[PDB]
Amino acid sequence: CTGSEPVDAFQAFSEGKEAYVLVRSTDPKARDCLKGEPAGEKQDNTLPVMMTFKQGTDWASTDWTFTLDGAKVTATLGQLTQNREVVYDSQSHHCHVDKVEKEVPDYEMWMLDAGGLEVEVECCRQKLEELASGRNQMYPHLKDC
Ligand SMILES: CCCCCC[C@@H](O)C/C=C\CCCCCCCC(=O)O
Repeated sequence: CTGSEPVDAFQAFSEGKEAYVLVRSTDPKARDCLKGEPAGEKQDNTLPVMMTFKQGTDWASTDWTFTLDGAKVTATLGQLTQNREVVYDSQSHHCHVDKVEKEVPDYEMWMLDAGGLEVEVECCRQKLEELASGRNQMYPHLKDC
C-alpha cells in the first residue's frame, strides 16, 4: 500500500482540478456530505476552495482559502482557521488521509467522488486505521448526499 511519496498536498488534490468528498472522519461534528471543490487556479501558494455540505435537509456552501506548504494545508475563512497535514496519498491521488491538528486531533479520509481504483481506496482505509487505531469512525458521505 505504498502510495505517493513524498506526500504533497497539491498533488494529493489532483493539482486543484477535482472535487473530493469526505468519506470517513473520527470527528463527531464532521459536516454531512462535506465536499471540497476548487474555485479558481492556484494563486501563489494558495488555492481557492468552496466547501459544500448539508445541514439537516438544507444544502450550504462556504468559501475557503487553502495555503499549501508541502503536505501541510492551512484553511481560512474570515477569523476561522483549520490546520491539517495530508499524511497518506494514494498512488494515483484518488484518495488521501489527513490529520486535523488541534487539542484532540482527528483524522479524515477524502476521495474523488468518482468510482474505480478500489485497491487504492482500501489502502487509504488501512492507513486511516493505522493512524487512528481505536477511534470510532463516522461516514459523512453516507448522509443521503
Ligand atoms: C481542493 C478540493 C478539496 C480538497 C479537500 C482537501 C481535504 O484534504 C480537506 C482539506 C481542508 C478542509 C477544510 C474544511 C473547512 C470546513 C468546511 C465546512 C465548514 O464551513 O465548517
